[PDB]
Amino acid sequence: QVQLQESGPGLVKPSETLSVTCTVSGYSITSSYSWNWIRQFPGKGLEWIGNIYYSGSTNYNPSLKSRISISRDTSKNQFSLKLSSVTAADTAVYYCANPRVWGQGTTVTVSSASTKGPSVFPLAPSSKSTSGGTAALGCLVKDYFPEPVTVSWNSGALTSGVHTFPAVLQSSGLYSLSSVVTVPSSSLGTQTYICNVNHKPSNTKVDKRVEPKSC
Amino acid sequence: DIQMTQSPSSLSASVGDRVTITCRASQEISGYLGWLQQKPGKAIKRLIYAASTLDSGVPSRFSGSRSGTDFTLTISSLQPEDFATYYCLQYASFPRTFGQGTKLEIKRTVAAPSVFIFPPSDEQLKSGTASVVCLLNNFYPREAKVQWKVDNALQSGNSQESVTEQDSKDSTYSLSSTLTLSKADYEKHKVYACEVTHQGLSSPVTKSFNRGEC
Ligand SMILES: CCCCC/C=C\C\C=C/C=C/C=C/[C@@H](SC[C@H](NC(=O)CC[C@H](N)C(=O)O)C(=O)NCC(=O)O)[C@@H](O)CCCC(=O)O
Ligand SMILES: [Zn+2]
Ligand SMILES: [Zn+2]
Ligand SMILES: [Zn+2]
Repeated sequence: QVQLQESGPGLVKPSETLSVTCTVSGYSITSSYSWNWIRQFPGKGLEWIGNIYYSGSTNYNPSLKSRISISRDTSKNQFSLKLSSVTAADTAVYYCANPRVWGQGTTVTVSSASTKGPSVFPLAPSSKSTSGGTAALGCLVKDYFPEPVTVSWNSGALTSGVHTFPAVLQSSGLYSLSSVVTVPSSSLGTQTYICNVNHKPSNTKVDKRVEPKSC
Repeated sequence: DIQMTQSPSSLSASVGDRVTITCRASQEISGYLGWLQQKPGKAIKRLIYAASTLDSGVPSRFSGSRSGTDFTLTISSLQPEDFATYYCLQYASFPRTFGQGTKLEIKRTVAAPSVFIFPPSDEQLKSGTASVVCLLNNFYPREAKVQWKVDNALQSGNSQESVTEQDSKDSTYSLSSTLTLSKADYEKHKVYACEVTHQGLSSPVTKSFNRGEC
């Protein structure tokens, strides 16, 4: 029955306090279980941050004990992590979990740099992206900060054949990725394709129509 | 703290093969260890707790066992969807601690990539930069070489690669290579090509276009 969902600012300045919140549905956090915070670093390592039990009792990882608090709001069925005196080393995906179920996580980056929404450019289908009745098309999602972006196609109606590549940090210090999809070549003159790019940290939403090469 | 040493760091095995992942605890943890599976675009999933208790819904090919402070996850009869990173977690003490993880790749028959090329958009060409994209579809193994050529001149230091996670169905990869050029350099040259080499290609595959052609 338990479902968990993390929320929090995606960008925090160094030396400030990072706050993330877990909203729990389908079960009271006062009934039973530990309610845990865990993080995963860019290097992929996992670290258990701490917990709060159904009783309200807390346990903190000793490596973080001087700059951590976990609290709860039983009236909202939420529990929260505060991490103070943050550095760039605190950049991570933050997950909440009971003993079995984990949330999908929320990405937090610690940096002095301001947020930037992406530019979105079409990767047009043409003769040079078509073979044997299959055509490839896409969107280039360029120059955003910080992670992540979400990319859908046709407002979520197109999922088959979609590949959204991992972001790469450019030499500028800004992220870039491409999202591509393979579709029937017969559909190109007829079916509209739009990539929908959401960058929550900058509250940027972009729709980009991807039309066949008109030359 | 209680330290979990997980080995190996990565594995590659065929459909139907058996793999063993091991976690050793720095001290006694009784049977208080769980196994976790992280798949792309999915929340982390618990497979096993108390060393050997399978969670409901988890296929019986996943088996947890222990001998003293040595804990093993044995995955038999591997399936394409078993591609993931696996972690152990001990909860015998505070703090809870994780193993370093094991990346599992599923082997399949060698498959050569199909190669597509995308010129920069007219919209981007309004800016100072032109990006050219070469796409490699549905290949195995993961290792692939992309060489960019501008008017036959080999490029270096101006391209970046990104690879998808392994497909859960056909066990293939896809790759994007992006060549980043100044608009000033882009409008000077004519022929833009990506040359692809791979284990499944007997000779390099080149995809090219001529700038500005209508
Ligand atoms: C340790 C938590 C770390 C955060 C998650 C990370 C990794 C998960 C790996 C292993 C988890 C093992 C859990 C074992 C349960 S045993 C299985 C566990 N049960 C309970 O926690 C007991 C609750 C029950 N009300 C009772 O007290 O009898 C459970 O998962 N129940 C509900 C369900 O099946 O959905 C207990 O023996 C220890 C719980 C200790 C704790 O919660 O801090
Ligand atoms: Zn595909
Ligand atoms: Zn040049
Ligand atoms: Zn030239």
